[PDB]
Amino acid sequence: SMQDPIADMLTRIRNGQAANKAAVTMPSSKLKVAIANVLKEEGFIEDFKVEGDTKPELELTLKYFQGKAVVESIQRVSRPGLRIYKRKDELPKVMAGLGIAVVSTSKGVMTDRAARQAGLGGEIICYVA
Amino acid sequence: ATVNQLVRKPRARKVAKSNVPALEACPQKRGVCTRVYTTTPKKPNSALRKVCRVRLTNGFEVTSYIGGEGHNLQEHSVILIRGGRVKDLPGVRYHTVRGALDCSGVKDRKQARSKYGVKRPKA
Amino acid sequence: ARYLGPKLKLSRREGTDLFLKSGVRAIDTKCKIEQAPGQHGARKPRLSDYGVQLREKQKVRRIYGVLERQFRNYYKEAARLKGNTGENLLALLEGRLDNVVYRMGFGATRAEARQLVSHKAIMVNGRVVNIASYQVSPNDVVSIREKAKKQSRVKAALELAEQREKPTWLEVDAGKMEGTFKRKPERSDLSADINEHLIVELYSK
Amino acid sequence: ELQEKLIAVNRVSKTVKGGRIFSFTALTVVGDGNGRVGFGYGKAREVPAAIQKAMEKARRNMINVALNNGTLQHPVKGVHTGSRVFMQPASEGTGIIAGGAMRAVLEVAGVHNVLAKAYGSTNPINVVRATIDGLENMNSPEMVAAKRGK
Amino acid sequence: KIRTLQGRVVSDKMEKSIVVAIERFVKHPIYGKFIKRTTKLHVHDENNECGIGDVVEIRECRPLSKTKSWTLVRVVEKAV
Amino acid sequence: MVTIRLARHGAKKRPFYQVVVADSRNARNGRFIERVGFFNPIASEKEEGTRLDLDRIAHWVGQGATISDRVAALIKEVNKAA
RNA sequence: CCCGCAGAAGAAGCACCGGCUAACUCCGUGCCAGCAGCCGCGGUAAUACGGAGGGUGCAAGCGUUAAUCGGAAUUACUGGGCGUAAAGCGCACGCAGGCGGUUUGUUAAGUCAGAUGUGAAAUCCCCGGGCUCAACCUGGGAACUGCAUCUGAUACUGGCAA
RNA sequence: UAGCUAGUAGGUGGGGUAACGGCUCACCUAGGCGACGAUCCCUAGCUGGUCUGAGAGGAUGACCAGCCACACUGGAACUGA
Repeated sequence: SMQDPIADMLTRIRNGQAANKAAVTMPSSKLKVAIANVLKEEGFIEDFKVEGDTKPELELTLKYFQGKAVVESIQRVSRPGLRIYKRKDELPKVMAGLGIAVVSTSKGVMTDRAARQAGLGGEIICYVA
Repeated sequence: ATVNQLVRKPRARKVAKSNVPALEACPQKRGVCTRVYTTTPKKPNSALRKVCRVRLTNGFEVTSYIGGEGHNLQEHSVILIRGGRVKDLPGVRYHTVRGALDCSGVKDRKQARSKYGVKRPKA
Repeated sequence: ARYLGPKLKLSRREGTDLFLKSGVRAIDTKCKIEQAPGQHGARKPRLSDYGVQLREKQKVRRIYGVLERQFRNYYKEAARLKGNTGENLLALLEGRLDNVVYRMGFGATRAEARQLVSHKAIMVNGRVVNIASYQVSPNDVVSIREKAKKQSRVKAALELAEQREKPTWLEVDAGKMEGTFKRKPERSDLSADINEHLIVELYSK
Repeated sequence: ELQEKLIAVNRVSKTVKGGRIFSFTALTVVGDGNGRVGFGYGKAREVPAAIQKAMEKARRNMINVALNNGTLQHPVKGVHTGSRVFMQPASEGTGIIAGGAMRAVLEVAGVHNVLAKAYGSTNPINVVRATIDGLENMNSPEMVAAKRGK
Repeated sequence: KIRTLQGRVVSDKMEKSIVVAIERFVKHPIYGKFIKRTTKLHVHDENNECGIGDVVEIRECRPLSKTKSWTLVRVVEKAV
Repeated sequence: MVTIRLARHGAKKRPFYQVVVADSRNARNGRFIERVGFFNPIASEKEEGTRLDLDRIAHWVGQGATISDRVAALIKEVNKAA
């Protein structure tokens, strides 16, 4: 059954980048809009738009720089089978800083740079490389 | 492989037991050499290989190769077995230390002299 | 614990002048350099990758007169120090007392400098140091004692100090026969042809 | 400034009508010493013809690598056939410390001081192919910032 | 304040005493998975008010029998 | 009895004594409550040779601790400053 | 520890040299004698056996043996696999277990941040100091990745209510 | 090696100890532990640490230091803080 909708979202974006898809729709939630706002903020997607009233639908307009795709490798880190909670010192950098890692901290859903600057660790959701 | 399956039952690599039950895993043992033989090797090789059969000090009766050209072993001749397989003979797992208790150094040898129990010739 | 053999043979296996017989005359002229390191020395080796790494380590040890456990300890110390491990390793080999006595022109070779150091003819900072591998700190004064001053060797050695290149990190002065190790030698200040990445990679396998 | 070096020569066989026929395969890598790495295979009946075909194929089919100062940028994993390969920039982690047949491509590639560890198969014909794939899909901070805006 | 624990009654039938299962939720040292893990405790109660299936807080005291170094403070959540 | 006493720790023919506070029936180089200074009888003729925390020593003598003859000699050496 | 005396005078072995693996020829032997960690050498011109010359590596040591970890991603948590190489239960139902769509409120158990107590000393690491240097000894720090308690944060997971 | 346990699990009262306590005894209740591995069997002193490892780990716990246990073998108490 669906047991990880975040990894489902990242799957939608990997398979949309891999199929030269212009835009990606999915069911929407607060955590997916938080992550999507981080991705737009860090420049991996072009835009997002949440529509619907009773059944919201998140839509990510994807990016393609050259013919190549911008989101090179998006991975889900803290899956439901095994959750990964890092401190502010254990908090990893991806592609030696060239690629953010979306961590859910108590202050909100941030990146690794932003939460290492904020001085607080948390639950590391996904590597975007 | 699923992490739940490893919590239920962890990984386990086997023990990989010893080639040489020289017991306690001691570097050498001593034995009495119950008899002395020559034995024909396995198929691609042919020779007569000089091999003793030894009652060790820990009880085990093991057969043991005798290195070098010519020995002086005969049936009681307390030797010092070493450890090391001769692959060409089926079932010898050990060697005798030449230049040890009742096993003289190899006669007229000049190179690789330490591993055959031979002293330096005075010159 | 040191080599004690044919020196120019070691300089002939490496293919390069290792400065092992600096002494009186000029460039070798009786070495048959390059030609035959043994009986089959006329053969080109077609050397391996292990052979080039090994042969680089042997070049450096046979220059500075160090054996393997001592060299290996220099590699461990150069590894743990902050910075560049090749450059740190040459900085540890260049701070050796017998080397600093060689660089100042007090000995003709590094073995003669090692015998000056060994035979209590050398003080550092006004204290006699008997040890070939004493590690000379920066801003030190290393000199010859009153015994073994004005002995022939050192004079002749200073005579052949002017034929060489006068290292930048020293105060060579031969009037008083005292020297000042001022700073650590930069990598660009020494020899230019030893490949220390090969010996880093040799010990890191 | 071409900096060519051969990795592996082998004797392959064919088994015709009357006995066998033995051919030799080279495998070389050239590179300038600042990006610009190529490999070539080349096979012929004698060894110098094999290496010459290998060099001649390797001088063309040469790929750009976005080096750092003297080294890689981020840790990169390249895979080819059965041969999985890791690399780590080792920001002046002195000396090229790579496996055989990876030391050579990283040596003429112009990189100086990375850390490697090949996994899986370590056939030399596929461990390069897994270093270039690898160094090819390693991108620089002026390329990532080009992609994602800033 | 005092250090106390919470747990549920696992069985009831003993003469002015009870036994309480505690659920600590601990990460596996090798595998990094948060795993439930119990701790059954023989707990004292004067006049045995708590029955089976309850939830009760519990503090540590002096020994009162063999094992039994624990005594309740507050019975909550008895709902059948 | 707790004793402020020396405990030999240097090499052979080169002792370095660490002054500790031990239960007196322990071994010399054994179990101590706290170490409180040191005493090097050589060290060189440089700067110290001996430093020794007088506040903690005064604490333990306030508790009832005894002091061996060397530690008393060292406190009589480092009196307040010298 | 310092000074003086006499004279190079008292002071170099061990393994290896077919590939892996740095370092090659001659002679003796001829499926023998024997070697060998694996591949394997030896049945007449053996760079693999035994000797010599030569060289290579280490050096007051050097080899062999035993044992451990590494290499071994060949138990894979980091970090593997399962159509045909070993590997999908013959197929289902289902308890305990593991996991669980979406919104709001509360809690704050997990999680995170800070503080305090503790985590003995030595050892490892860093910056210094003393033995002529080094090993060694030593000063100060870092570390001891932990546990407990208190103070907070509430995004995610859990509890509770809708 | 899937069942183990009758002072066994708990209670009341008496005794006992420096001190709580089935520690012990009388009576009452019929519990307690166990697949989160009891019980049985083989092995083993434990730790700070040591060796290896890039690390996570793996092996080990000689010297040095902390704790425990033993003092020919089996048992017992006496003196004493």
